[PDB]
Amino acid sequence: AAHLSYGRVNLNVLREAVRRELREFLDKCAGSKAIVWDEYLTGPFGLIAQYSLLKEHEVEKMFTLKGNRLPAADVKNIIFFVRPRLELMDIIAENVLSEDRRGPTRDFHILFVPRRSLLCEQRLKDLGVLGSFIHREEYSLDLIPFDGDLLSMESEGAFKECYLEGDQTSLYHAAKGLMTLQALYGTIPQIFGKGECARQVANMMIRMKREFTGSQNSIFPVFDNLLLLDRNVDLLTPLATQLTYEGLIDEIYGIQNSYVKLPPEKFALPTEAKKLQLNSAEELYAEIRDKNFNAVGSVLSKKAKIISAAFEERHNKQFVSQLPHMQAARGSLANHTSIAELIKDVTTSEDFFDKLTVEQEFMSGIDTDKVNNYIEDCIAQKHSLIKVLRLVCLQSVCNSGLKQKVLDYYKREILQTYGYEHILTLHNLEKAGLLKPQTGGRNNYPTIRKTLRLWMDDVNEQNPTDISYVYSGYAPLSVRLAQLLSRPGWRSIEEVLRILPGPHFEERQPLPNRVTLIFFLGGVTFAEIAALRFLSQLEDGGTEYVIATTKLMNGTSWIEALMEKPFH
Ligand SMILES: [Cl-]
Repeated sequence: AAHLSYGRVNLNVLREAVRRELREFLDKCAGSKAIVWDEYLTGPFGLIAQYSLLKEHEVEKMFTLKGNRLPAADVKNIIFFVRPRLELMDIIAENVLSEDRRGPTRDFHILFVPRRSLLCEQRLKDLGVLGSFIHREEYSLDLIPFDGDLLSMESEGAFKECYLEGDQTSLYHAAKGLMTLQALYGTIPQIFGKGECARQVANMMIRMKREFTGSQNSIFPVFDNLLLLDRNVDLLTPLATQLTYEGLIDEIYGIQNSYVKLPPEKFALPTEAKKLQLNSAEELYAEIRDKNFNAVGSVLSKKAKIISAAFEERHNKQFVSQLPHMQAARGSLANHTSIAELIKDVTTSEDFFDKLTVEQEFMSGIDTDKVNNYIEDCIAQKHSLIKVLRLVCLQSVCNSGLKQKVLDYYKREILQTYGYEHILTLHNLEKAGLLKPQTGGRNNYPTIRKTLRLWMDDVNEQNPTDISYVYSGYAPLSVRLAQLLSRPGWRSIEEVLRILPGPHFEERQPLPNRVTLIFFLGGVTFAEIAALRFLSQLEDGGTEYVIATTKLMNGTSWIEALMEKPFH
């Protein structure tokens, strides 16, 4: 996939490597196979291999781990592709013991993704079934390539686990994934971090490299720097409504493993959602994904002319060959013209204007300490709980928590309107720093905002000059910190760093335009990603970013992962 290779970083090396380990493991379970999938893995895996590849290695069937009895199927092998979690082990046992004895015996194998755990195998041994697996194995799929500059773990629970449950299991896998990167792309000489989770990943990287027993890595470093950042250092950014094209698509429809599902009417029973893939392989999408949504119209018009001219030339040799490209480019323009229309419908409603006014009030310091009328109206009209929670948390973070009278008012109305089950929800938002009572000390956020210029009025959305174009005024704190690390360095902002959570550090790993790998521990938004691509294309900025994350998220999916499964 050509799009996985952007400038100096060729992420096919990683993808081709995991695609090879997969083949090799499938060959090891020789004879026909059915894979039983932990549901959560199916989507992410799609980015590594499709069914076409698995068929090549005699995978004749695929089921979802449901439990009870496995469907019959004349295969020699059954292979569980499961995450190392205990709940699932119990379900796996049901399957092994629910074996129909009125058929031929099917051999059982298990593939832990990304790797086994001690606790799990104890569950299987205690349940009896441990001894029934021929091959127990692991498939070290940690960082998944989503695009040429983008990798994700797609580990949804990671934020909740680290910040609420005292569980740093995801950080270990992150460190592991960084080792895999280093083995293919060279050791990363310089490590910088800000955050508690970032300190831990650093420590683990350094220890693991200490503990390495292979032949010597003789690869010239692709990445000059690693920057590890705790999501909880910037809790504001995900709460805000993203205003880039890709961000809006994600906010409204959601993008899952690089695909989106859209109302099908404008495109070409029941009629299934129009399913589209969204990454940089589609030229037009590369040109618009990162733009403020108000800039997209103009690119669309320009594309129309470029297409007409291509046909006008073909009207008056090489054009037989470009024609399959030309047709596809019209189709692409037609697809994104329709999406833009779907999005413009959302973004020109009165409710959207009002929400955005409030968000921008909070982000720029206005009335962050009083009960907000619009939020009250949304509650009274029983708008989506998540939208309400996003706003009350946005308020709380811009204010460093709320006074008692105001926090209590919001909790009582939320509980009364959406139900008392949401007392778990509010407890979690407080433990996570999102919606809390203030201390009655000074609110530090204004100092940070001013000093790092996080809010600016009347920003240019058509030809941006600053990272704030992605939220039409708010410069993501996270990206701003990346920017200032690169120039003029974090010593010039020591006072601000000290009033942000956890330590800031640097470490050096010894070796026999800079590229910086930036790793968001606890999630990253598409808007933040757009802003980092903006930094990478400034001629002056002297740093290009490759973005890594535990999870691609938005404020809606972020807060949902802090709610108790299942929903109402
Ligand atoms: Cl929206």
